[PDB]
Amino acid sequence: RFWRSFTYFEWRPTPAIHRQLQKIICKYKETFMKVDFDPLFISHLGAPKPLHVSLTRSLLFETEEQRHVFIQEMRNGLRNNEITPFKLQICSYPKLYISERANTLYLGLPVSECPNKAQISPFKTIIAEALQKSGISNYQDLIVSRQNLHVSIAIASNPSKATLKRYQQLNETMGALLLLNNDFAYKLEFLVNSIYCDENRHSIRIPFN
Repeated sequence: RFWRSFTYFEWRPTPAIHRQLQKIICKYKETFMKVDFDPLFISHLGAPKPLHVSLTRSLLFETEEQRHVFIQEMRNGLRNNEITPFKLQICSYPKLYISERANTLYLGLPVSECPNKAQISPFKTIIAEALQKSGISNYQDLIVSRQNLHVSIAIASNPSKATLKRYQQLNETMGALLLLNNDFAYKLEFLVNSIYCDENRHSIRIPFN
């Protein structure tokens, strides 16, 4: 019906990292079980698939012109804030995140707040400003909070209304157990050279500098 977008960083994990993400997923599910998860970085034919960090929810633009202004203002905001490439640090301990339409659960890795703070802080006002300029003035609910930034690495197969209802309480229970049970000793990070704004047709890559 409309002209949608959403904004993200992309990660193309190497086979070395695939192996680590697979271990994380297996050990989480071991700890959980005493629901199944499919990896998001492997396709159904067994090929690599990119991961991402979502910086916004879905952005509904009623006109193609408004979405265009958004994308221009993203680029302008990046140029004026002098954004250059940086590495983004990713936590090795996962938790559950609810999908945007709330019927799916993902196993995700937090984008850790403290070591990325200086790198990530500018994007909030850059996005907020591009959103307001393009007609979305109620932007607060659309920009992902720093504490919710994450990379989904698996999708829960076949959840349950009850399990979906109580995912946050499951997170409390599992978070405690993961610290007692599991020892995820991986140094996860990736280079961010650009930011993407999706469109149905194709994803617009906006280079930094």
